[PDB]
Amino acid sequence: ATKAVCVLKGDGPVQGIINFEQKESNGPVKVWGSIKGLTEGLHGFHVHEFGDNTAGCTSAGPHFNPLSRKHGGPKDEERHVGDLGNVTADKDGVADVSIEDSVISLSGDHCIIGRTLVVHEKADDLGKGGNEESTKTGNAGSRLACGVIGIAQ
Amino acid sequence: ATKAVCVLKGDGPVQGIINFEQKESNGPVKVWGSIKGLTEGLHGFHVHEFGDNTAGCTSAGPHFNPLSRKHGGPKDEERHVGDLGNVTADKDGVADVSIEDSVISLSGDHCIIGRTLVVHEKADDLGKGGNEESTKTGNAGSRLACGVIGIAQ
Ligand SMILES: [Cu+2]
Ligand SMILES: [Cu+2]
Ligand SMILES: [Zn+2]
Ligand SMILES: [Zn+2]
Repeated sequence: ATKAVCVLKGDGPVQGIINFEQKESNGPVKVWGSIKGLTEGLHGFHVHEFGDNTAGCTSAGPHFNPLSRKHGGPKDEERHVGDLGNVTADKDGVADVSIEDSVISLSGDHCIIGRTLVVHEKADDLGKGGNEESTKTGNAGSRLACGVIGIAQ
Repeated sequence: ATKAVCVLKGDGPVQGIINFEQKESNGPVKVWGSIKGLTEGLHGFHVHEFGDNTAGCTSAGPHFNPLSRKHGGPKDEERHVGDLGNVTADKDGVADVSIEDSVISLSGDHCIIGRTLVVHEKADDLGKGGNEESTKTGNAGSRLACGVIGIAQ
């Protein structure tokens, strides 16, 4: 039973705790928790390559993309490993997160431990948008909060 | 080849950036950087087991100790994998960190990526303090600052 956790913090009001659980080697990873201080609507939700917060969320670099694919949504064959789609915040500015993903892992070459979880300014268009930036970043804009994914008890 | 980084944060502000570099997976790890906001003198400096900062540095748990050994200094055969001894702060409260260690790793069973680096209130006695706590924590007292160790570019 592998477990991981991530504390999301930024320069503004966005703060979250996100938990990961993977029962089996090469089984699905359950992703859950809560993020507050968000604007109502969709916020892009990604694993970025580097667990580097030296200069804040910008230091995490691009989407975690070990297989050199284009950007997409979690349900797409063509996605980055780190493509976890959107979280949705209500009028209270809270996003309840309950995700299962079979592309991320907590071990092996898809391992996300020691990488950065990022929640974004805008919606991720899941690569289905009307421009080139769709198929690199999903046009989710700035990084509102982030943290390094750590091994949990 | 293998690089890692950690941002230390805590009340003071106690603020640090610590870099890790391991050319070879069978090779030593160079650990360098700077921590400010410390009291002049020795501060214990350890890798703790969990990369969990959900409730602060307390969430990181005990020293990283995959081989079930007693606490020691970095030069000791009998040590926790996480035992990196002390950093030393100047009268300006700055600890310049320059450490080479052959027991921590950035891959394999002694991998410290996704675990928590902690700088402590007091000196680590490197397990030579006599009392029972010396053999467990080095009597280094509270956790002033910590962060999760992430993979770096
Ligand atoms: Cu992202
Ligand atoms: Cu410690
Ligand atoms: Zn992507
Ligand atoms: Zn120890």
